[PDB]
Amino acid sequence: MKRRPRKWKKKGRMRWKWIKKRIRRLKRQRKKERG
Amino acid sequence: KPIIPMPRSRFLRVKCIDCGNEQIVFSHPATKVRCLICGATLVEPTGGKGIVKAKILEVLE
Amino acid sequence: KVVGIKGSVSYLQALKYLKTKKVTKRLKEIEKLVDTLITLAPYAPIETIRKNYAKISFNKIKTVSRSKIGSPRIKSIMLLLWNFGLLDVKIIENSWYVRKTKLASLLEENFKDLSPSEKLKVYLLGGLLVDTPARFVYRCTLNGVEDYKGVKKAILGYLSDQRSNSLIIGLSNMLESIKFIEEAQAYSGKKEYIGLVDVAFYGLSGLYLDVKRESGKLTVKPNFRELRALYEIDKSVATGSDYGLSISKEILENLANTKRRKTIFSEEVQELLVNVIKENAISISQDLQNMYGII
Amino acid sequence: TLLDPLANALSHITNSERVGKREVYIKPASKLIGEVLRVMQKYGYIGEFEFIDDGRAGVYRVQLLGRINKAGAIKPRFPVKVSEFEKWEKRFLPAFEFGILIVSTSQGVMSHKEAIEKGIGGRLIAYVY
Amino acid sequence: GKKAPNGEFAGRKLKLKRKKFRWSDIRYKRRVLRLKEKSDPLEGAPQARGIVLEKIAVEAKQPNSGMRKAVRVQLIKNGKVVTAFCPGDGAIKFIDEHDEVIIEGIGGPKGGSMGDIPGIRYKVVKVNRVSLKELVKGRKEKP
Amino acid sequence: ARMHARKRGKSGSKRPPRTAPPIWVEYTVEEIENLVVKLRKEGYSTAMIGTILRDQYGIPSVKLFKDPDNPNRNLTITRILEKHGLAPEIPEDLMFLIRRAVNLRKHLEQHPKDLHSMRGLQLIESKIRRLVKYYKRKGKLPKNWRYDPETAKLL
RNA sequence: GUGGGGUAACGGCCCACCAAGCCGAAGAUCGGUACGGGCCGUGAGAGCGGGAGCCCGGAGAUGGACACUGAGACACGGGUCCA
RNA sequence: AGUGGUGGCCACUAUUAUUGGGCCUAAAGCGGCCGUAGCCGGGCCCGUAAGUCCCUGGCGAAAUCCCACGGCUCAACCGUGGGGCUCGCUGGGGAUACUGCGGGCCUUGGGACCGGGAGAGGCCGGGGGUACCCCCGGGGUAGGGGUGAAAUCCUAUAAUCCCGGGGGGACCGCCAGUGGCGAAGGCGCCCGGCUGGAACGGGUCCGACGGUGAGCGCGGAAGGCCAGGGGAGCGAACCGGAUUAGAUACCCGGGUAGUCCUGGCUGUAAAGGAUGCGGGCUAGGUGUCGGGCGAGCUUCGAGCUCGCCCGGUGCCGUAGGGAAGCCGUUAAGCCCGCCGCCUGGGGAGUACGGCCGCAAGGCUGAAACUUAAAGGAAUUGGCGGGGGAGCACUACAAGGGGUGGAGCGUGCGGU
Repeated sequence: MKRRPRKWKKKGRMRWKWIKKRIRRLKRQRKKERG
Repeated sequence: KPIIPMPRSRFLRVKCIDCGNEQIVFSHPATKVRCLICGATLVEPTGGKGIVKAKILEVLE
Repeated sequence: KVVGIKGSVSYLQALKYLKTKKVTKRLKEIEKLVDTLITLAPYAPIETIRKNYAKISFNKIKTVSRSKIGSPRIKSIMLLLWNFGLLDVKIIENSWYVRKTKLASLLEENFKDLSPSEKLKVYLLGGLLVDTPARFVYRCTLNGVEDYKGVKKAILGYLSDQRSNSLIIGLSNMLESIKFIEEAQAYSGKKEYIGLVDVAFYGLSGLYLDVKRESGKLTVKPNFRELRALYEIDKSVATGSDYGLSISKEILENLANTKRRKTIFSEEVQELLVNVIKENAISISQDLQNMYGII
Repeated sequence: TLLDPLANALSHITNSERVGKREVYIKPASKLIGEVLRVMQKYGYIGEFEFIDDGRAGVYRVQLLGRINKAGAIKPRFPVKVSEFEKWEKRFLPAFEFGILIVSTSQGVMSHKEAIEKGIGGRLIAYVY
Repeated sequence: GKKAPNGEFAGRKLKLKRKKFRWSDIRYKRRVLRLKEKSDPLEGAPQARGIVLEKIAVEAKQPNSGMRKAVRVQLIKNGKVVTAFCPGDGAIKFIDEHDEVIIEGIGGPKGGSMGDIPGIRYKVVKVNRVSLKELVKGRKEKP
Repeated sequence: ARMHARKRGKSGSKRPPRTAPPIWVEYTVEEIENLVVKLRKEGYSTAMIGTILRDQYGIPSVKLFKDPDNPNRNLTITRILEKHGLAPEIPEDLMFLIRRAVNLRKHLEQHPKDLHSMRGLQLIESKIRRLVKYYKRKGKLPKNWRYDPETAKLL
C-alpha cells in the first residue's frame, strides 16, 4: 500500500479509513475467486 | 571566542611539605600527584583545577 | 500438501553452477548452510524423536554475516538433504527434528579436507549411489523421463510391482507432493510451490542435468558427456536396485556416442567413494529400509 | 566536515560585508587563499590583507573597504581557453567588464583581465563584482 | 541541501537522475512510447473517410441547454465506430443516412471535446467529397 | 564525537602554539626517553604515559622536543617505544576497542534481551572495522589480518 | 593454448587435443525501437526534436536457397529449386 | 494571391531546471540507524606531468552557413576570395597554479585514554507499596446499582455497607515540570549485580583514519497471527435493558479474542518538528537541565545567590526570507557535500507481473478514459444545539385583561 495524504481532506469524500477497508475487501474476494 | 585558542591550564613549580622536593605539576591533573621521595599526595585531580596541597613556588605558562 | 514450500521457487537453480567451477555467493551460502545442518544433526543410533533427534531453531541459523536466511530456504535445503538420504528429518507440530544418517558421518568423515564444492558434490553422489528416491528419479531419467507425468507413471508401476516395501514411504511422499502441485506445475503458469519432484530434479541439475521452466513445468534434460562418468561409476558399484526401469535404447546409444569425460573428482576420491559404500552397503541399505521402508 | 577553504572564505567575506563589519578573520588559511587575496587587492577591492601564524593552519586578516557587491567561488573549476572567455563573463558579472574573475593558469593565480593580454587559458576559480 | 551532485566527475549520476525524472514528465512519456499512436482510432490521421450509420444528438453540459446534433460513423479504414459532431445551422438535414463522409479532429484542449459539448472528438468536413461549410452556406450541392 | 551521536559537544583541549620546548624545563632529551621506557616496562600505554609525564613530571609535550636521531621528525612517545623494542604491534587505540568488544560480547551472551547493548556493539565493531581498513591502507597491519571474534578471544 | 586444415589474405573461419575461460550492477542477456553521417526545424542561446527530400558510407531484387561464367556477382533487363 | 480548419515538431515553460525549479501548511524527505561500491574530502614541502593550459605538423571530403567582390535588372542562384562545426584523432615542444600518482612533514577534523559529576540508558535477581477483585468469619436490616429519566441487573439461602483473616492478577499515584535520558519507537516504586552512551576539564595517544550513501544489515508503538501458559480490571465480536419514525450507535447491564508471561512471525501509524544528514558565515535579549570556572552568602551539605564558557532544551526579536500563515543561530537566510522524492486533478495506490509472509497483509506499480480546476495562505460579511458583554415588550420574568365555546359584522382561503 502506497498512500497520498492529500486524500484525507474530507471535502466530499468518505473517511479514508473506511475506503481503505472496503478496497481491501474487494481485493480479498478477487484473489479468492482466482485462488 | 578568540581567533586563536589559548590553553587555560598552567603549570606550577611546587615545593613539597615533607621532604622538600621541588617539582613541576600540571594545573589540571588527572591522577593523584605523588612526590618522588616521600610519596605523599600533592595535587588532587578534581572536575576543574587540581587541589594543590603542597606550597606553590611559581606559576609557569 | 505435505510440503508446501512457497516463496523460494528459484532458490535451487544455483546448484547447476556446481556442475562447472563457477563460484557465486549463493553457492557459498548453500555450502555453509548444508555444512551447518549436518554439523547440527547428531548421529544417535516417536520416543526416539525429541530424545535423540535435534529440534531446529529457524531464527538461530545465521550466515557468517550476522544476517539471517529465509525460513523457506532452510526448509528447502533440509528437505533436499533428506531427499538424498543424508539427514533423517521428522515433522511435528511446529518443529523439525533432524538426525545424522549413516551415510552421513561417513561421507562426512572420509572427506573432511576437500573443497566445499567437492564436499557437496561427493555428498550428492554418495546419496545417489544408494537406493534413495533420488536414485529412483535418476533411473526415471535414464528411462527418458523429462516430466512429472513420466515419473508419476513410473513410480505407480513400481509401487504396483510388489517389491516396493524398501522405499514405500518416501515414494508415497513423492506421489503426494506430485498431487496438489500438478495444478501449479501444469495447469497454472504461476507455480509458487516447489514439489518433491522439483527438488529431485534439482540436485541432479547439480550433477548432470539442466532444468527449464515452462509455465509451471520443470522440463528436464541430461547431458550424455557428464552422464557417462557417473553411469560408469554406478555400474562399477552396483549397490542399488534397478526398480524395474530399463535404460532406453536412445539414451543407451547416446551414452555410447559421446567420448569419455573427466572422472568428476580425482581418482583417489573416486576409489574412496567406491570402497566406502562397497564395504558398508548392508548397513546404509538397512538404514534406508528403516528410513523410507515400512519394516 | 569542511571541504573547500576558498568558497567558505569568499562566502565569509560576502556575508560579513553585507552587515558591513571592518575586520574579517578567515580561519582555514592556505597558500592559494593568499594568492587569491593578492588579486582583488591589486584592484583595490579590499584594504590590507595579512597572514597570522596561528599554530594550526594560520588565519587571514582582511580589512574591508566596502567595495564588493558579491564575491563567490565558482566550484566546478571549469577549464576555459582564451577565445571563448566571454561566454563565462555573461554568467558571473553584471555588465560589460564589470568586476573580475580569478583563473589558475600555468603561471599562477591571477586576475582574468591580465590573462587576456598574457593569452593564457586555465580553470576558473572564483569571481567578484 | 545543495542540489546534487555538482561534481566535476559526476557526469554519470547527473545524467541518470535527469533521464529518470524525465519519465515523471507526461508528454514525453506520451511521445516516446507512442501510445497516442497505439490508442488512436484514427492512427495519427488528421482526416478519415467513413460511412454514417445513424444520427444522434446530445445534451449540452449545464448550464448550457440545447440539442447538439451529430452522427455515428464507422470508419472504412479499420472499422472502429465513433461519434462525429456536425456543425452548421440545420446541417443535420443535409447529412443523410449511409453517407461517405470526411471526418477530422475537433481541436479542443489536448484535442479533447471542444468547448461545451462533452465526449465528442471529431467534426465533419466533406460529405460525399463536398465541403460541408459551403453547404451550410448553400453555395454547392450534394451529388 | 559526532560520527554516531551527532552531538557537537567539545570537551577537547587546547595546546599553546609553541615551537620550541619551554625554557623552564630541566630534563634533557635523553632523560625523557629513560623515563618513558621506565613507565612502559611497567606496562603503561602511551596515552597514560603522557598523562603521567605531564601530570607529575610536568613536561608539556614530548612533541615539543626534536628527535636526536632524526632532524626532521618531532619526538613522540610511540617513536621512543619503537626505538627500544617496546612499541606494540597492534596499536593501543584499536587494542582497547578489541578488548571492550570482547567483554561486551560476553555481557550480551549472558543477556540476550538487551538490544541497546546490541546496537552499541553494532557501532563499536564498525569503529574497529573502519580503523582496520585504515591500517590496511597504511600497512601497519598485515594484509591478510582480519578481526575475527574467535581469534579476538585469544587477543 | 598446442598442432593442423581452407582462404587472395591473418583470424575457431574450420578440425583433433589441451585447459576453464569470456561477459555482467559503470546495465551483460533478453526485448522494444531504428540504416549511420554531412545535415535539417525551432530557439537569444544552454538546448529539444528529426535523419524522406542533395552527397558519402551500409544493405536489398516477392520470402527463401544455390551454383556456373567472369579481374570484379551468388549477378534488376544472366541461370537453377520450394512456396 | 493569398487566406481559413486540422494533425506532427520547437518556443512560450525556470511545466525537465548544467546554465536554472521545488519538497513545514499547495503533488513531493522513506519512522530510525549502520554500512559496501560510487561521489565529495584538512594544512605544508619535494617529485611526476595523466588531466589542465599555450605553441606547432598531419587530419575532419564535397554540399550547406557567414561576409566582400563580380555575372545574370536586381534578387534567389552561380563563381573568386576570407572564415565556422562532432571537428571528438594523432606527432612534437613549453609551463606546473589546481586535480591526479609517488615520498616526506603537522595537528585543527575524526578516532583513542584519564579525573570527578549528571540522566524514567538497557538486561537480570531480591524486597515492597497503594488500589482493585474473589473467598472465609463476625454485625446489619431492606436495599443496592445505574440514568435525562428509568429499565436490565445483584439482593432476604442476609445484598450494599463496617470490621477481622486467606488467595489472586495488574500497576508502581503525588513528587513530575515548559525536567532528564535515548538513534527512533520509547523509557519512572526501592535495593543489589552486569552492560551502553554522552557532557564537562585535560589533546595525554593515532595522524585526515572524514561526510554522504545506490545495493546490504539491524533493531523498531498499538493491533493481528502461531505454540504453551495465564486471565484482577477493562473490553473488539456477541447477548440483554433502554432511546428513537428507524438503533445495527451513542447510554446502561453482561460478555469471548485481546490486553499479561515464554518462544516466533507480522514491518505497520497524523512513527509529525508534516522540516534528510556534515561543515562554515550572519543583531541581540531572555530560564531552566548537565559539566567547568570566577566571586559573595554559607548553621559549611554546589547548601544558597550573581557573571562567564561549553552541550542540549523554549520564548521574544534586528536584518533577511517567504504568496502569506510564519521562520528568523536549535533557520524555512548565504555558500560548500551526497542520496530520496515531486512534474494539473481523478481513475489509483487500482490492474497485471515480481518478491516477501503461516494468514491477514507488506515492498514495487501502470495504462485506457474523463474533467477546469484540484489545491494553499489570507481579508470582509453570514451562521454556530461556541464563548463573553450589553439590551429589550411585534420576548419572557410578576401581575391584569382576553381569543379558541355561541351567534353576528367586516374582508380573506376554498365552491
